[PDB]
Amino acid sequence: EVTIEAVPPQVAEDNNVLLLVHNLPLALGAFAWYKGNTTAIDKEIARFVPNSNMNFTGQAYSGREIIYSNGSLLFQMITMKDMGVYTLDMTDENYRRTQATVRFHVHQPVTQPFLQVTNTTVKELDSVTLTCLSNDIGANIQWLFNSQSLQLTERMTLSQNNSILRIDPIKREDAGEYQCEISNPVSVRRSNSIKLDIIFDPS
Ligand SMILES: *[C@@H]1O[C@H](CO)[C@@H](O[C@@H]2O[C@H](CO)[C@@H](O[C@@H]3O[C@H](CO)[C@@H](O)[C@H](O)[C@@H]3O)[C@H](O)[C@H]2NC(C)=O)[C@H](O)[C@H]1NC(C)=O
Ligand SMILES: *[C@@H]1O[C@H](CO)[C@@H](O)[C@H](O)[C@H]1NC(C)=O
Ligand SMILES: *[C@@H]1O[C@H](CO)[C@@H](O)[C@H](O)[C@H]1NC(C)=O
Ligand SMILES: *[C@H]1O[C@H](CO)[C@@H](O)[C@H](O)[C@H]1NC(C)=O
Repeated sequence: EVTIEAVPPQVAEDNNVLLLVHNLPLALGAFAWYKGNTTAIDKEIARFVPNSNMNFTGQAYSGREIIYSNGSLLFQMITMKDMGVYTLDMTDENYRRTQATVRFHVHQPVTQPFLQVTNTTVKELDSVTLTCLSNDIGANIQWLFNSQSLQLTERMTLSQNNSILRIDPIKREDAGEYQCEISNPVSVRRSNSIKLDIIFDPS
């Protein structure tokens, strides 16, 4: 049947996207590409017609959009505002089918963070608290230890959406360099490399 995929699904700001239309049934009278599920002329961006090949547009922006004979739509410079679901409708008088559910996501390229730790020098069974400073909201922070995934365990505690990380009680094992990392869908940027070394109080 009708399959509509968006390449790339998960788009990036000031980057392009295509509204793929797989197996688009028998050569209809024409197709229509709408925004937002509203099967209303209120939002018609494009209507291509088989039987007499021709491009007529609707009351839709068309500042950067294109419909195709395979019945598909590329979308240039998408923006947070362009985010959301889109719908295509097709018709051949005998029948008009809508079934064009297709949503994708836009993304703000990430920025570099920066840890802040108070006292690289700490005692066994004391506290530490890496905090991954970032100004970007819509986060996926990840904590790295010695350039690999911090296993995250019982004596650790982290909140404010993975921002603040607090290890306690600390133990020599923690003798290493910690780094915080921000994700978006894979448009990432790692933090500095606060090294933390340990001294223990008793002997
Ligand atoms: C519907 O018609 C459009 C015609 O443009 C088809 O979209 C186009 O599909 C190809 C897919 O490969 C895109 O080219 C790709 O380009 C990248 C970079 O050049 C390359 O790495 C890939 O190997 C590939 O060649 C093309 O950009 C894309 N969109 C546009 C706007 O041209 C679509 O495939 C057609 N539907 C079907 C079912 O074929
Ligand atoms: C309709 O076809 C023209 C060329 O005839 C093309 O340049 C234009 O982008 C198409 N309209 C849309 C909304 O894609
Ligand atoms: C780190 O903590 C120890 C506690 O023994 C203290 O002596 C030292 O002054 C602290 N360093 C800073 C920069 O606060
Ligand atoms: C959009 O409105 C329709 C009503 O026809 C509703 O059934 C549908 O759940 C809404 N959006 C999606 C993605 O289904």
